[PDB]
Amino acid sequence: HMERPESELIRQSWRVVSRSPLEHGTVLFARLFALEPSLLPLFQGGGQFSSPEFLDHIRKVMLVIDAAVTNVEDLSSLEEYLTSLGRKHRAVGVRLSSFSTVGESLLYMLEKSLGPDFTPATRTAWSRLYGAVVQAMSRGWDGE
Ligand code: HEM
Repeated sequence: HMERPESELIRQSWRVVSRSPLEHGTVLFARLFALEPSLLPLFQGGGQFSSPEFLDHIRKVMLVIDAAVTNVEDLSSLEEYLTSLGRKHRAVGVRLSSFSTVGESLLYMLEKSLGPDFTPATRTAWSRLYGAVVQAMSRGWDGE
């Protein structure tokens, strides 16, 4: 139940991001790995000593976010998918807490993409949308 003005804040900002999703995705992940560098070895080539490739995984992440934005007014049709996606991440050793770090990284990347256009309402909207995505994913840890 996000109302139209906030929905439109999200849709407009997402269009900006969507001009260059890999570029922006790399910003998100660079911040993520600064906060939680332990995540790196999950990716192909991310270890000092099969696994997803980094840029392909960014495309995937941006496609999930894209589906969330498409469904910003009501995420209900994505719930089963998201729960499944959470299960997948759990199974490979990604802690649920790391999704909070992703959220921080997402807000960072948006701030960088948008500057003053990243209004307080836009930030709050995105926090609520992403929070809802993570809520659905969390079913995967039995950890709602
Ligand atoms: C801490 C952050 C993350 C790490 C370390 C990470 C890691 C991974 C790993 C290791 C896989 C492979 C899973 C497998 O093959 O079974 C994967 C798959 C995937 N991840 Fe992530 N992930 C992260 C966040 C995200 C987020 C936030 C999204 C979406 C919003 C996402 C979307 C995907 C998708 C769509 C797949 C493909 C799943 C499939 O094969 O069906 N990831 N991720």
